[PDB]
Amino acid sequence: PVDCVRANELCAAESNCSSRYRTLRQCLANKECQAALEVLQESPLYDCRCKRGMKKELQCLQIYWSIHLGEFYEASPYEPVNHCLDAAKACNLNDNCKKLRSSYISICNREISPTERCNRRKCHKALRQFFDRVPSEYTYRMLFCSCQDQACAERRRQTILPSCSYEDKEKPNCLDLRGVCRTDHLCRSRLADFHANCRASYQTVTSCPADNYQACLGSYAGMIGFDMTPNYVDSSPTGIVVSPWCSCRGSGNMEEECEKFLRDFTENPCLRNAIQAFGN
Amino acid sequence: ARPCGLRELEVRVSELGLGYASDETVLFRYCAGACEAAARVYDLGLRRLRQRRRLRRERVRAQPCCRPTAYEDEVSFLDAHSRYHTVHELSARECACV
Amino acid sequence: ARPCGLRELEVRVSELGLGYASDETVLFRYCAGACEAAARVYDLGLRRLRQRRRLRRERVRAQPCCRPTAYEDEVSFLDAHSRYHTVHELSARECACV
Amino acid sequence: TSVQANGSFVRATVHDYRLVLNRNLSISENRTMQLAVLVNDSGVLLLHFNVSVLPVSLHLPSTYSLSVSRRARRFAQIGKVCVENCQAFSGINVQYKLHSSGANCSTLGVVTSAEDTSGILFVNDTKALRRPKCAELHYMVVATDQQTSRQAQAQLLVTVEGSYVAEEAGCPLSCAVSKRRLECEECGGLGSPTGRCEWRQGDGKGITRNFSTCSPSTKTCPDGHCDVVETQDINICPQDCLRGSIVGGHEPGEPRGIKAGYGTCNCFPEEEKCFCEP
Amino acid sequence: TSGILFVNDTKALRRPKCAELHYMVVATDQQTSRQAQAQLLVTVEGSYVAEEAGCPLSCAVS
Amino acid sequence: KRRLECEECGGLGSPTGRCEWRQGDGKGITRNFSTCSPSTKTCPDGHCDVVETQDINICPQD
Ligand SMILES: *[C@@H]1O[C@H](CO)[C@@H](O)[C@H](O)[C@H]1NC(C)=O
Ligand SMILES: *[C@@H]1O[C@H](CO)[C@@H](O)[C@H](O)[C@H]1NC(C)=O
Ligand SMILES: *[C@@H]1O[C@H](CO)[C@@H](O)[C@H](O)[C@H]1NC(C)=O
Ligand SMILES: *[C@@H]1O[C@H](CO)[C@@H](O)[C@H](O)[C@H]1NC(C)=O
Ligand SMILES: *[C@@H]1O[C@H](CO)[C@@H](O)[C@H](O)[C@H]1NC(C)=O
Ligand SMILES: [Ca+2]
Ligand SMILES: [Ca+2]
Repeated sequence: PVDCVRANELCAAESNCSSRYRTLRQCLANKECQAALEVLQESPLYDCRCKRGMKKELQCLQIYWSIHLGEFYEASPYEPVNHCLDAAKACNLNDNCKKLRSSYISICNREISPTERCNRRKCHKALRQFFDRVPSEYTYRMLFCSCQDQACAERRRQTILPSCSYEDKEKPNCLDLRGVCRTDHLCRSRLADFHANCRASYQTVTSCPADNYQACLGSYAGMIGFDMTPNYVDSSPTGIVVSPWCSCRGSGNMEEECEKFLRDFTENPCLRNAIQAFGN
Repeated sequence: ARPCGLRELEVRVSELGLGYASDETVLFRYCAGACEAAARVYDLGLRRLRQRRRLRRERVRAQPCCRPTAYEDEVSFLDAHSRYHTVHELSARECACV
Repeated sequence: ARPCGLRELEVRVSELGLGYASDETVLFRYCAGACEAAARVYDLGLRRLRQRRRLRRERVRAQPCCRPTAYEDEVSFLDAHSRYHTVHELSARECACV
Repeated sequence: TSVQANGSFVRATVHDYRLVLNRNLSISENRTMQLAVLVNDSGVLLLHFNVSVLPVSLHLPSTYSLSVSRRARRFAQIGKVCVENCQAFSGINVQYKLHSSGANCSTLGVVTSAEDTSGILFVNDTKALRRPKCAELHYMVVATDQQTSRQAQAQLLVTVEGSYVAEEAGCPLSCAVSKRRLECEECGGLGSPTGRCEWRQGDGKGITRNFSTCSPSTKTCPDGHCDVVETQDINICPQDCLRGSIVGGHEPGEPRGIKAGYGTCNCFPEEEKCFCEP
Repeated sequence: TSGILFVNDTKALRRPKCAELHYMVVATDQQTSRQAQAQLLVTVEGSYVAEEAGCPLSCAVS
Repeated sequence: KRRLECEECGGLGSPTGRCEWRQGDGKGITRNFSTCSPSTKTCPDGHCDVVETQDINICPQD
C-alpha cells in the first residue's frame, strides 16, 4: 500500500513517470490524454490512497484528484479499515480532550454582532482539529451516548454546538450543497469516504458492507466541520435520525435523486443499527 | 511537614460557589504544603525590623507563602439550561515557594 | 491601607540581629502594601472549598501575599574587627502581588 | 409552494420581485417616477412601480428650556437635542454643535449618537458651572448636515441651580469603586449629574442581568449599551464599556461590557478588572 | 539663548522599554535659516519608590 | 534544631547510633556554633576528609 505522497516521491525519482504525470496534468488542468492514461495506469500514483489525520492530507488529496478523470458515488481515497454526563466527565478528566474541547467551545461560543451569530470558518477549523487528533473512544462516547429522556438528547444534540455550525438562516437545496461540497478537495473526499462505508445492503445481516460498524462511524464523524455537516433533527430520546442542513425543496425534476441522497442520512438502517449497537 | 506542591481534587461546578447552575465535575489543582527552610537574609532582616518597629506600620509579608506559578488556561462546560460557559484560569499548573 | 510596592529604609548593620559587630548604615528596601485587586477565580474556588471542608486539612493560602519578585545582588561592608563582609540578597528590587 | 388541483398537492413557483435602492439618497430629492419591468419566462410580462421620493424638513423646536444642578461633575448627561423625526433617519448623517453667546462661559457640550442621530448634553467644565457669574447661559444649538448643507438652529437656555457641597475625603474617581450600598451614595463619582452615585439592587436568582451595583445613573450606566458619552473617557461607566477581565461567575457583553453577573459587581477601570461576588 | 531639558511625561520614563533614548537636538534660527543638529543619548537609571499618602503637589507646602 | 530532637534520633554517620549535640557560646559570629553532629570530633572539625565526602548526607556542615 503506497500513499500518494510516497507515490509522488517515487514519481519525482523517475523521468518518464514525472513527464507523463505533468503531461496528464496539463491535459486535465485525443492522443496526448490516452497515452498518458495507458502509461499511468501502472504508476505508483495509480491506486494511491491517503490516511486520516496524516501530515499534509491536502497535498495527498490534490494529487489524487489530479489524476482523476472527469456520478452519485465516488471512490474513497483512504485506508479501508447519566451517560452523556459521564462522557463529558471522562473528557474533562483527561488533559488533551479538555484543552481542545475548551478551544472549540471558546471559539464557537463567541457572538460578534447581533446579526452575525458566530464566525463560521474558525468554528469549522476548531471542530476539524478536535475530531482529528482525539482518540476515538472519547469522540464516539460524547457524540454517541444512549439516552432515555429529552434532556439527555438535548445535551447530545448540543455537543457539536449546532447554534453556530449546523443551522443557518435557510435550508438550501441538498443538491446545491452537494455541488458545493464536491467543489472543494477535502469535503468531496470525506463525502466519498462516507459513501464507501455507509451504504445499505441486502446481503449482510446488518445491511452494512463487511459488517463493519467502525468504518461507517468513522466515515460519519469525519464529515464534521464541513458544509455537509450533519446533526440530529430534534431532542427525541429514542428516535435517532441524523440529517444535514438542507431539504428537498427547489428540486425541479431532480427530486428523486435528492430524496435518494437524503435517505442516506435520514433512512439508513446501516447507520442507525450501528449507532444502536454501539449504544448497547 | 510535607513539601508544597500540586494537590488534585474532583469537584462539582455548583460547589465552587461561582453560581453556575450545573452539576458537572472537573479536576482541581491547588498549591498546598508548608515552606520551612526557605527563609532568607531578606526574611530574617524584615522580621527583625518588625520586632524593632522601625516600620511605618503597614501591611507587609515576612513569611514566604506558597502560590501558583502559572494557571491552566480554560475550562468549558454546559449548565442546567443548555448554555455553555468558559472559565479562564481555574486551577494551577505549577507550585513554587516564593 | 496602601497598594503594594517598594518602601525604603536606612538601618544599621548590627540592628539586623545577625550577629554582626558594626555600626554602618545600609539602605534596606522592602515590599509593603495590601492585595485587594489581585484575587482570581482560583482564589474564590479555593476559599469556597475551604468553606465546605472538602480539603485534606493541609496548609493552604487563599489570600495572595505580596512578596518580592527578584532580589538585590550583594551588600559589602566592614566591621569592628576591620574585616570585609559581603551578604547576598538582603533587599528586594521588584514587588508584585503573588 | 404547494397548491391543490383535485384533492392532491402539486408544487409550483412563486417568484418574488422586490425593488432595492442603490445609494444613500440625500434630503434634496423631490421627485417621482414610474418604473417598468420586463419578465421573460423562456410568457412576456410587464410590471410597474410608482415611486415617489419626497424630501424631508429638518426644523426643530426653537427653545429647549432646561436646568442643571450645581453639584454635578464632569461628563454628566443633561438633555437630548434631536430632529422632530428622531427614529426616521437611516442613511443621513446629522451632526450637532454649539456656539456660546458670550464666548466666556463655556460649560457644556453636545456629541451625536448615529443610532438615533441625536445629540446629548454633557458637562464639560466644573469651574465655569461653579462660578456665580455664568448662571443663566444662552447657546445657539446649530443642527448641521454632512451630505447637503441644509441646516437649522435653535435656542438653549440653561439655569445653574442649587447649592454646592464638597465630597468626602477618601473618595475615588468613579462610582463603581464602592461595593456596599452606603459608601456608594455617600460619595460622588464622575458621570452623575446629581453629584452623588446611585445604587441599584438586584436579586438572588443566580447569574442574572439584574446584578446589584453602584452606577452614576440607573438609566444610563447598566443600560447594556455603550453610547457616545460613556466612551469618551473610561472612568464614567466601566460596567458597560470596558475591554478587560472579569473575576466571578458571569457572562460578558457581546461587543464588550458585563452582560450578566452574580452577586455584587464592582470594577477597577484603572486596571480594566471587575469582580462579582455576593 | 539656551535650552533647558525638562521631564514632560512620567509614564514613558516609567516604562522599562524606553530606557535609553536617542534624540536629534536641532539648533534652529529665526532671521536667517542657518541651522545645525546634534545627538542626545539619555539613560533611564535607578529604581522607583512610591511617595507618601498625604503628599501635596508642590514642595513649598511643607 | 533543638538539643532533645538531636539525641533522640539517629542520623547516618555516627557509630554510636545516635546523634551528638555540641553547644556553643553567645559571643557573636564564632567558630563555636551550637549544632547537632554525628561525632563531635569529626563533623565540625573544619576539615572535609575522605569519609565524609563519599555521600553528602553525612556531614553537611563540613
Ligand atoms: C417639492 O416640489 C414641489 C413642486 O411643486 C414644491 O411644491 C414643494 O414645495 C417641494 N418641496 C419642498 C420641501 O420645498
Ligand atoms: C426571452 O428569452 C429568449 C431566449 O433568448 C429570447 O429568444 C426571447 O426573445 C426573449 N423574450 C423577449 C420578449 O425578448
Ligand atoms: C401608478 O401611476 C399611474 C400613472 O397614471 C396610474 O395610472 C396608476 O393608477 C398608479 N397606480 C396606482 C396603484 O394608483
Ligand atoms: C450610507 O450612510 C451610512 C450612514 O452611516 C454610512 O455609514 C454609509 O457609509 C453610507 N454609504 C454610502 C455608499 O454612501
Ligand atoms: C470641552 O473642553 C475642552 C477644553 O476646554 C475642549 O478642548 C473640548 O473641545 C470641549 N468639548 C467640546 C465638545 O467642545
Ligand atoms: Ca451605558
Ligand atoms: Ca569533618
